[PDB]
Amino acid sequence: PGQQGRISHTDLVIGCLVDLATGLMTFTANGKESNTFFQVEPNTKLFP
Amino acid sequence: LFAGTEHRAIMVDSMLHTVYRLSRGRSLTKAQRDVIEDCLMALCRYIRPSMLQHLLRRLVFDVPILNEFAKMPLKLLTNHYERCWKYYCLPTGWANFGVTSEEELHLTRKLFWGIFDSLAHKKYDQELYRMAMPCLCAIAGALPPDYVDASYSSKAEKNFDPRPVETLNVIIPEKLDSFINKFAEYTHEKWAFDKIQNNWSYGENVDEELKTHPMLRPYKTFSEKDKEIYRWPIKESLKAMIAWEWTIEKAREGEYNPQPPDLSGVTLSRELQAMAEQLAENYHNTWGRKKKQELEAKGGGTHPLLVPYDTLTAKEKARDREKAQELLKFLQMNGYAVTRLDTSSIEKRFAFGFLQQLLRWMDISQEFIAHLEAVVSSGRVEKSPHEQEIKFFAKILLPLINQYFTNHCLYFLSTPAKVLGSGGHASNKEKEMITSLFCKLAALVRHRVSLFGTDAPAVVNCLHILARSLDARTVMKSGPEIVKAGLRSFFESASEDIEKMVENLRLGKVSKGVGQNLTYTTVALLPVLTTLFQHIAQ
Repeated sequence: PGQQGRISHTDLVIGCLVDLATGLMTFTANGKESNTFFQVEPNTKLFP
Repeated sequence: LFAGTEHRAIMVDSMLHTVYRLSRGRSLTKAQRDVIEDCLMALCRYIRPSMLQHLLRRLVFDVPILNEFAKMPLKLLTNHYERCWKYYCLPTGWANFGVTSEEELHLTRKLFWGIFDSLAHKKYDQELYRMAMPCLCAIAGALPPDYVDASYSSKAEKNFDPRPVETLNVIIPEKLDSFINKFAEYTHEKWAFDKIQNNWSYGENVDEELKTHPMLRPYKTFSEKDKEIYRWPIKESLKAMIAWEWTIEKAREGEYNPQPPDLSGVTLSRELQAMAEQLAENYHNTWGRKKKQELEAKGGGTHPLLVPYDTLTAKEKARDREKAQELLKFLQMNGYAVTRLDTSSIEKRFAFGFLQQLLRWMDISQEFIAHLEAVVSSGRVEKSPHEQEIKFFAKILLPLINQYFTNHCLYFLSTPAKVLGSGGHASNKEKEMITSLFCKLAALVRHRVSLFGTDAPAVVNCLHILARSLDARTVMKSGPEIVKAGLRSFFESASEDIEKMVENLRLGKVSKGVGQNLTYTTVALLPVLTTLFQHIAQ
């Protein structure tokens, strides 16, 4: 929360991880694990 | 090669200004001046319309003087608007060039009206009238008839001196000093708010990039000098605000973030905005006042931005109008009501004022033609005091009327149900005004074709165009009895003249009054009436 001086000199690196054997998808903010997670069925195709 | 220089606009504008300023140069021969003028023209041709905005602003302050230097700029503007009329007039604009901003249209309106008023007041000068024989016509054609200016007021402005009114010589109220102190404290409150937004804390230590002089110290310890030098502009501003006959009345007697956040969400009444932009213009007049107090010592290099607050750019206008609106809002919230004309959009339109002035000049025409019949009948005088009025009318207004109502004919015939024009339809009131002008001109020329002399063909052509412009259906169904009676009287008079001519040919008369009626009919009446019948049938 930095609406004050909302413009940030820093760069935001969002990481996306997938386990192709459990169908689990997770995300990282700047090396910090996000709460959002997804579960997908086998044989699913996903594009970045 | 200058066509696509949208990325070096700064350099292009600087070069345009340099060439214009050199054109306005003493010790400069005619050949050199002509070379400069040709260069400026050629650059303007290929340069995009958006690019010239600043030059147009400067010309808006130059040309209306109508001095010897006003010749070339008039031709420049004529050609520019002739070629770029789509840019301004059409809503979609000119292909690949976009559309007008709105400030450009404001400048165009100001230039039109300044030239119009100046030429009306000035004495006949065949050269100047010929240079405006290309006339305000390009300007008017470029301007949409429906253009409504955000700001509608009186300039009350005049080398160029921005002068406020200041009561410093007189004592200042102690209640007002209390107000200044409250305002300065609340300004320091917005100042801490601003530091909270910028996210940099007060620094008691000096550091180059924050450049925070160690004087940064909570109000508990600030040195007086900084406080009163921040205050003095506040004193000047409040004193000027009251000096400009604006009454300040604190509604009720009185006994940590700034409680009134400046909220742009709050809509402001139109009146209240107008005062806000005027008080921002007063802040900018104080700005130019101190800049001029400084410059007069220099005597040269007038700071380029020193120009009318309305003419200059909105973004620079933004800070001053923001401060003015903030101060006002603070006054109303606290109860320190500051008090002391928005003609609706239709009245604000350009065509509305243009037709109003044309009708006023038709009244003047009635007056001095009547005086002309009186003088020619007896006691002939060669002076002709209204000479200037006659020349202005015939030379400027008639061609301008012709061109305007030949270009914008559809805007007047168009209706919401049925639209000929690409965009816009005239208001019923504007239709009434055009009808009244047509009837007035017909009455004015009635049996006075010789008195008008060589201007009679121009009168007849203007009448043709006006007839083709009229929306008689709308005017007659929903129009004042005055306009309807004027048109009916036109028809009755045309009839009567026809019956008199026809009996004269019946040779009940010799076939002078009959000859004068005959020439009036043949020259003006039958053509105009035939045109009107054709337009009605169409």
